[PDB]
Amino acid sequence: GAPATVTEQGEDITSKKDRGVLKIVKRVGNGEETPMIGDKVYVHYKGKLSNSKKFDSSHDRNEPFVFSLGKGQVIKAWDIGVATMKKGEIAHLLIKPEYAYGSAGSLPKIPSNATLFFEIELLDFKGE
Ligand SMILES: COc1ccc(CC[C@@H](OC(=O)[C@@H]2CCCCN2C(=O)[C@H](c2cc(OC)c(OC)c(OC)c2)C2CCCCC2)c2cccc(OCC(=O)O)c2)cc1OC
Repeated sequence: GAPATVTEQGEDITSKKDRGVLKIVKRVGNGEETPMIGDKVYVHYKGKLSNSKKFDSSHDRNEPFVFSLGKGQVIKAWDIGVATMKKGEIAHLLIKPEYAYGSAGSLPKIPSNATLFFEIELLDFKGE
């Protein structure tokens, strides 16, 4: 399924090349620009724990999910991965614990050493 496709064909977008964040572009976006650190980003997404025990559709549609890029408002994998997206792009991200909640997790929602998967659509981004 989608996570296995990212394992096998995904691009490693980590600085260390440790496969901690793997990406596939599922729908190509518009133009060439991608957001800079400090830009406000607007996304729709859905995500899950790799063991399929929790799923998040809070912003699948409904209200956009909004955060300032590269400011630690989200897990490290998102500041890395959303930054690589074009407006209108849809991407899949597969994320190891070191780029999400680590050995600590975020109990009881996120267990220790959880792998996460997301489908993310970048709607827009704007300068601070
Ligand atoms: C810099 O480090 C961190 C920053 C922020 C957090 C909190 C969780 C942080 O969650 C995340 O960064 C990732 C990626 C963005 C979407 C949410 N997300 C999650 O893991 C999801 C998540 C996690 C949550 O809490 C852990 C949520 O809050 C209850 C949550 O609410 C919608 C969603 C997971 C849910 C289970 C299935 C797997 C996904 C968060 C949650 C909700 C909104 C956020 O920013 C926008 C806003 O405030 O409107 C940020 C943890 C951080 O470190 C572990």
